[PDB]
Formats: sequence, structure tokens, C-alpha cells
Amino acid sequence: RFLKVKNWETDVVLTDTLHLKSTLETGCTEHICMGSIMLPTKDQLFPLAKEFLDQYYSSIKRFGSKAHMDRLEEVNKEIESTSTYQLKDTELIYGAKHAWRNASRCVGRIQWSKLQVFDARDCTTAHGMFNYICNHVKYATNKGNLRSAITIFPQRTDGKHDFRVWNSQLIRYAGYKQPDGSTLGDPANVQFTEICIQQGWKAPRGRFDVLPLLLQANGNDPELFQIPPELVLEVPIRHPKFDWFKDLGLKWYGLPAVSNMLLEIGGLEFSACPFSGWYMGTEIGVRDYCDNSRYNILEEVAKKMDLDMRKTSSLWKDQALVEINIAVLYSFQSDKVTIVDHHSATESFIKHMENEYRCRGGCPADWVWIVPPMSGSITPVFHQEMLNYRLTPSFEYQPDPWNTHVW
Amino acid sequence: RFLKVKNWETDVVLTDTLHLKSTLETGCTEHICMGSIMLPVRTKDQLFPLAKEFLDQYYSSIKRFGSKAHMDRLEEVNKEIESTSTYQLKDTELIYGAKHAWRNASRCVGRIQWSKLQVFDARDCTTAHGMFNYICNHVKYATNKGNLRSAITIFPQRTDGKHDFRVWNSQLIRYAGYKQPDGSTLGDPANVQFTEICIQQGWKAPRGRFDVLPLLLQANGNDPELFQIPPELVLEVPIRHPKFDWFKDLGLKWYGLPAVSNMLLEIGGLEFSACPFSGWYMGTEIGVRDYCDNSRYNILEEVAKKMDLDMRKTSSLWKDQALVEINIAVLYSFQSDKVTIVDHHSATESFIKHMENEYRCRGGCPADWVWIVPPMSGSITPVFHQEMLNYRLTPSFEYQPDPWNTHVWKG
Ligand code: HEM
Ligand code: HEM
Ligand SMILES: NCc1cccc(OCc2ccc3ccc(N)nc3c2)c1
Ligand SMILES: NCc1cccc(OCc2ccc3ccc(N)nc3c2)c1
Ligand SMILES: C[C@H](O)[C@H](O)[C@H]1CNc2nc(N)[nH]c(=O)c2N1
Ligand SMILES: C[C@H](O)[C@H](O)[C@H]1CNc2nc(N)[nH]c(=O)c2N1
Ligand SMILES: [Zn+2]
Repeated sequence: RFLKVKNWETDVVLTDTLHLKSTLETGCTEHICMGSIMLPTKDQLFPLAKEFLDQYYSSIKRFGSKAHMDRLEEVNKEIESTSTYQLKDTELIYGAKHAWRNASRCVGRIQWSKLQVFDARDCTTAHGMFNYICNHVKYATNKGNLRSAITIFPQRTDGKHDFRVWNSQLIRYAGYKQPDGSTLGDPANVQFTEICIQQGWKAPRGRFDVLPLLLQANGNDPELFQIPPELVLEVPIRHPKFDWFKDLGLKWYGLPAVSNMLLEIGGLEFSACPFSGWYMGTEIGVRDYCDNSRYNILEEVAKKMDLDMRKTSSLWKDQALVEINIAVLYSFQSDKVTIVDHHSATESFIKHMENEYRCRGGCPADWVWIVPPMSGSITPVFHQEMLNYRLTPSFEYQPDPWNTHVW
Repeated sequence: RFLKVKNWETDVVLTDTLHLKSTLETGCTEHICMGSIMLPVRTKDQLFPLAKEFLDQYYSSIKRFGSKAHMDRLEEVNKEIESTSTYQLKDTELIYGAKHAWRNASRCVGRIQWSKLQVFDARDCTTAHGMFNYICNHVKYATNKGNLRSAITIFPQRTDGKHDFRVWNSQLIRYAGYKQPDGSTLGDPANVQFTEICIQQGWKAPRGRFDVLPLLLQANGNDPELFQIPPELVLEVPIRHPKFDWFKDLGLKWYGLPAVSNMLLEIGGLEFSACPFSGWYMGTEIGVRDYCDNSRYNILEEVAKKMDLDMRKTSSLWKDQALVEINIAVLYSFQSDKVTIVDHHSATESFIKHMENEYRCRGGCPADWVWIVPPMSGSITPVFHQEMLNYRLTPSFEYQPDPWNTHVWKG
């Protein structure tokens, strides 16, 4: 019931007790582990509220205080009466930071307590959402000195008045299915680039077009908005060695801003809660550039390096992969845009993990996601045993809106 | 109950039914996943259903389920269990068992090869000297002048747990490691503790950087004895790089044959505590883990210096760069000397084909993503994007505690 995790490079053993406060489920049973699966009423509500208020009031050294009991009473009264309840700003901020702190797949959690929370619960229209999102983008970007932030739109009431950002990220590059058969731009965004083109967007059918925003307020049909280019910080990709690298025609945006997740605090559901940090270099260079079902230019880069691409055993893909990631990092660092290499971030995470074991009794972590997509075993997280479990408040996945939307 | 796995790169969806035949526990619960944890005397009472389960599988595989051969074998085993409190496998059952143990090894990426295993029955062995002979023959057969062949040698099963056969070496061939007074290590830091035992047992250490460790062999529960593998049986490969000529002067080499020797083979409730098996290396085992793990030979630094890399910021990825060239050199050296090896691109691609075949022909393929994905360049291999299900099937290879921690000393 008290679990120990071992690091095999250092022999350090940590003891986990925090898992015992887990409430949601893993998908795993005693007979089968699903660790590598990517996507595993008034009476429901009060225990959920109680649990949260209990941990909130504990965090401020006022468990079993009049205020705590008062608040529990007030919330209880609101629930029976109104069929939902409203979070105080302090609770909203606490809940958002803890949803990040609890994100078992996030390697960047050492930064969890420094999150700027934007209360957008007074928003009523897509134009309102656009304004809030522009402000978020401007604030988070900070001329390249990136700052973590989240903007929270009104909570679900009854499933018919959902606020939803249809984009998966605030800033992404378009992708179009051509008649030649291949693909122009970002292959991940093909179906989405289509729906924009459908919904009225004029695609400049190019390769690196910043997608428009598709915003759904109060359950209504979604609306297109172009983000002001001066708010979209982009980074030209060059190599500190291959002068031919710039000729490839590659750039990327500085702000990773995930916008399709659901934020759960005290039983309440926030279906629209875009949040942003800054990139780990491998997200762009390994996944975004060199994945097959993405920009997939490993082949092209190796060509210009004149590597032997006849046999896989020359490791030309590995050689190219590294140089590319050197460039991404180089380009961002030159342009003074915040970025972290996977060696620094994983080192940071080990320290965060030990801090959390020390001050909280645990840190839920998903090894499958925490270990970087290149050079895994030369990073410290590879030899670190992790325990994965679901704590609340939390970020959850939700279905794409188009599959769901009652038009 | 059916379970689906999806490949996020191809959108191929497979359906698993095999997991229903799973018995052993994972460690996980609906409250927690222990998927990243490395390592989370048997009464006749529980032995018979284990034997029956195995015999049912066996006679199904040969299309004789419910046959008189099946039923008589069942009765024969039953009687032997209530009489002698254990039983003996036929050679045929033993070979099936060992092959299926490998087929069931969820952490093994090389399983496309599972049906080609040479099984050596060493169950008539009684002494450490006999163990040395069987192991020598295994090494010679498996090495095959560089044309490696998968093999397993199986020593007598456990009885009361007081007469165990054990190979104390973690692998049949490994380099010594010596802790120096100044805190630095000579040779392989992974083998320091074992090297000490050997030395204590009477081994005269050459105290070099690449000394092949002696075999420490325990028969029938007696104290282990030291043997030297004839050096002509240990095929080794000098490591050089195809473009960097200074690489040879690092003085590196590695042995050709990976032969894991500390695992326990379980078949039908029987436990074979000494069952050394061998295949061939995936390049990253040597070049990423053996050479570049900070807790092993750890030569990234010296390789990086000689490459004249920007070693100041990690963000130069000097570690990643050196890691690649080292792995190129390992593959190059082995191919050039015509010693069997496989790169991680080839091996993972083959595993995907194997896994798809297993889903079709068998209903599933237990796989441990944490172990299947290679320790470098993970996402540019096809296994990275593959959902996998992990569960435990028998026959199986299990971990067991190091023998020096459990052995009752005779004198
Ligand atoms: C500030 C620097 C940050 C860094 C370096 C970072 C890094 C990462 C990385 C590399 C991943 C894996 C994502 C992938 O491979 O697709 C990830 C996942 C994730 N991050 Fe962080 N992140 C940061 C900030 C944040 C913030 C501010 C939040 C929330 C407020 C957050 C919440 C999450 C969540 C929920 C996931 C998992 C998403 C999923 O389950 O699919 N991260 N992060
Ligand atoms: C023939 C070529 C083979 C290749 C290329 C191969 C590859 C691998 C690799 C790379 C690992 C991960 C090891 C690590 O990183 O520590 C592994 C694990 C494993 N292999 Fe295979 N293998 C082969 C043959 C075999 C054979 C012949 C057997 C048994 C008869 C076997 C049984 C296992 C088992 C039980 C594990 C799990 C080890 C553990 O749980 O610690 N493999 N294999
Ligand atoms: N890959 C599937 C999928 C679906 C939905 C969200 C998601 O999250 C990826 C993600 C989430 C948050 C991040 C925060 C910062 C960052 N640099 N990357 C981040 C990447 C991933
Ligand atoms: N690292 C923990 C540990 C402890 C004991 C054995 C072991 O085996 C790893 C292993 C097992 C079988 C293998 C078969 C072939 C091969 N090339 N490598 C292989 C590597 C691993
Ligand atoms: C903590 C983690 O379980 C441990 O370091 C594992 C990770 N994956 C691995 N994968 C392979 N193939 N071999 C290993 O030794 C390990 N070590
Ligand atoms: C099949 C597998 O679960 C899938 O490819 C996962 C693996 N690990 C990952 N790890 C991170 N950080 N991000 C990812 O998108 C994925 N994808
Ligand atoms: Zn699990």
C-alpha cells in the first residue's frame, strides 16, 4: 500500500503515498497493463466539491476552520439549490495550477506554481473568446520571453451550452490534400484545414499558413478569426554549420498553446481552457519535422548531408535527426525565444520529482510520455521508475467538437 | 472481452483476445500503473492445475486435444505428482515450453525469431564440471564462427529449492569491473560486485579493461565453482569507425554473443533455475547502453572531445551526436567482421510485422512498450507509435534473486 520507486542510475529510492489519494482510474487491471494506450448530478457533485475544498483548505493551513466549514456549507447550499456551483477566484487559480501539477504526462511540471490564470468566465460570444485568446497569446509570448498561462472560459452547465476551441492548438500550420496525392503543409491538420476551408476560410493554399481560430461560444455554431500576425512569433530554422539548411524553407512558431483539453476542478467541467508554456526542442524537431505522418523531411535532410541512405545500418536517420534538433534549438536560442533541450528538461523533472516526493509524498508520472522521443537512455528519466495514477484537479481529453456538435 | 490496439502512424487497429488466457499478475491496478517498474518449493496442491494448463496448450498446438495421447499423458503426470510431488517433461514438451517462453517474453523485441530456437536438454547434468561442458558446447554452437544461432541450454528443474542449479553470472560472457582505491572503475562498472565474488572465490584477475569473467557454476545446491571459458570460444570484435580513424585508438572491443544466464524458465509449474539462452545483439544494446550509460563504460565524453564538439551547453546536443557515431561504429565493426547484429530500425520493423502476424494467428502479442522501444531515436522507429498491451502468459522467463543473496554456504 506504500510504494517505492527506484532510480537505477543513482540507486535513490523514493516512497510514494500520494497514490492512495487517487480517485480516477487507469485502464490497467491486475491482468493487463494499458500503459501504452494513448486514450484510455447533484449527488455526484457535492462529494466532488467536498474533496476539492478539503484539499484547498488544507493547502492554506485552514483545514477544520470556520471558513472551511462555512464554505463547505455555502457550496452545499448552492448545489442543492442551483444544481451546480461557482468557484472563488482563489479556488480557480489553485485548481488550475494543480491540474498542471497533476499532469502525469508533462515533463515541464517543475514550473507548475508559476502559472498565470486568466478568468474568462464572464465571456458570452466567440468575439469575446477571440479577444481573450489574443490577450493570452500576447501575454504568453512576451516578445519571446515566454510565460506560462491558461485562460478559462465558462464551465459546462448542461452539455448544450459548451464553450469550445475547435483548434487543437491556438497556433498551427495548415495542411491540404492535393490531387497529386501527397500533402502540402502539416498532415496532422488536413481534416481541420479542410473544415476551416469549408466553414468559409480562404486558404492561401500554402505550406506554412497559420490556421485561423474556430471558436464556439455557448454551444452555438463556431466562427473563424485570423490571429494578428504580429502576435504570432515565428522562428526561421537555420543550422550553425549547414548553410544550405535555410534553403529547405522551414520555420516554426514559438508558442505551444494546447486548446482542446478539458479542465476538471471540484466536479466542474471547463471544456474550453487553452493553455501554453514553451517548447521542448524535440517536440518540433523529432515529432513535428521527422515523424512520418507529419513534415517527414528526414529523407530530404539526409540527401543534402550526402549520407548513405542505402542501408538503415548507416544510421543516416539518426545522424540527420540530431543535426535537425541542433538547428531548432540553435535558431530559437539565437532569436531569444524560450526553448528547452530534452537534457535540461528531464534533469529538471528529476529534481521536481524528488521535490514532490519530499513535500507531497509523490508525483504521478507517465514514463511512456516523460521519456523524450530521441536519445532516451542518456537522459536521467529513462532509468527512473515512475508510478502513474490519476489525481484531481486534472486535464482530460475530450472528443473533437464536429463529431459531437448539435448543429 | 475484446481489446483494440491502434498504430497512430498507420491507423491499423488490431483486436486482442489472447489476454483472456492470461493468469499471472501485472502489478497494475485500476488505481495505479506499475508499467515502468523494472522488477515487481511448490505444493502438489497447486502443481496439478499448472501441469494440466500446460498440457492442454501443448496438445492443442499439435492438434491432439482430447486425444487418448492427451488423456493418458494427463493421467501419467497426475500419478507422478501425487507420488513424487513433481513430474518430468518429455523432450517434445520441453522444446515447446522453451520456445513459447520466448514467444511470451513481452519485453523482447527479437521475437520474430521465436520458432527457431535450438533447445539443448542438459537435465541429466549433476555437477558444475558437467555444467561447464554443456555451456562450452552452447557457446560454440551459438557463435557458429560469427553466424550466430539462437540457443537455450536447460539444466535440472528445482525440487525442494535446496538443490538448485544456478549460473551465478548474469550473462555467460561479460567483462570484469574493478573499483579502484581512488573511486574510479576499471572495466565494466556493471560487473563490479560479481567480479569481487569471483576474485574472492579464487579467480586471479588480470585487472585489465576487457577481461572476460570466469563462469561461476552451482550444481544441485552445492557451492559454486570457477571455470574459465576457453578463449578460442569467445568471439570478440574490435570497435572502429568507418570515417573516424582515431576511434580504434579508444581501445574498445565487445564480445559477439549475448547470452543471458540469470533468468528462471517456468513451464507447467516446473521451475528451471539455470537455463542460459542466447541470440544476437541489437546494436544499441552495446553502443547506447553498454558504452554510453553513465553507469557503464561511459565514453560519451572522450568520444565527444575527439570529435571536437561544443561540449559547453547540453543544448549543443554533443551527447546525442557522440551517441550516434558510437552506434555507427558498433554496427560497422560487427558487419565488417561478419558477426551477426541487427540495427534498431531493422529490429523494430520486424517486430511490428511479427506482432501483426501474432494478432492474426494467435489473438494477440503481449508487449512491454517501455522495453520494446529502443534507447535512442525512439520515435523514428515504428514501435514508438504502436499501442501495445502487456500481460503475462505461461510458459515464461521470470526474474530471480541473485544467488549470493540466497545461497546457504556448504564450505
Ligand atoms: C512551461 C513549459 C512546459 C514544458 C517544457 C512542457 C512539456 C511537455 C511535453 C514535452 C509534453 C509531451 C507532449 C507531447 O509529446 O505531445 C507535455 C504534455 C502535457 N503538458 Fe506540459 N509543458 C509545459 C507547460 C505546460 C503547462 C503550462 C501545462 C498546463 C497548464 C501543461 C500541461 C500538459 C498536459 C496536460 C500534457 C499531457 C497532454 C496529454 O495528455 O496528451 N504543460 N508537456
Ligand atoms: C535472436 C535475437 C534477439 C534479439 C535481437 C533480442 C533482443 C532483445 C532486446 C534488445 C531486449 C531488451 C534487453 C535490454 O535492453 O536489457 C530483449 C529482452 C529479452 N529477451 Fe530477446 N532478443 C533475441 C533473442 C532472445 C532469445 C533467444 C530469448 C530466449 C530464448 C530472448 C528472451 C528475452 C527475454 C526473456 C527478455 C526480457 C529480459 C528482461 O525482462 O529483463 N531473446 N531481447
Ligand atoms: N498527442 C495527442 C495530444 C492530444 C491533446 C493534447 C496533447 O498534448 C500535447 C502537449 C500538451 C501540453 C504541452 C505544453 C507545453 C509543451 N511544450 N507541449 C505540450 C504538448 C497531445
Ligand atoms: N537489465 C535487467 C536485466 C537483468 C537480467 C537479464 C536481462 O536481460 C536483458 C536481455 C535478455 C535477453 C536478451 C536476448 C538477446 C539480446 N540481444 N539481448 C537480451 C537482453 C536484463
Ligand atoms: C525505469 C525503467 O523501467 C528502466 O530504466 C528500463 C526502461 N526501459 C528499458 N528498456 C530496455 N530495452 N532495457 C532496459 O534496461 C530498460 N530499462
Ligand atoms: C503508441 C504510443 O503510446 C504513442 O506513440 C505515444 C508514445 N509516447 C509519446 N510520448 C510523448 N511525449 N508524446 C507522444 O505523443 C507520445 N505518443
Ligand atoms: Zn499499467
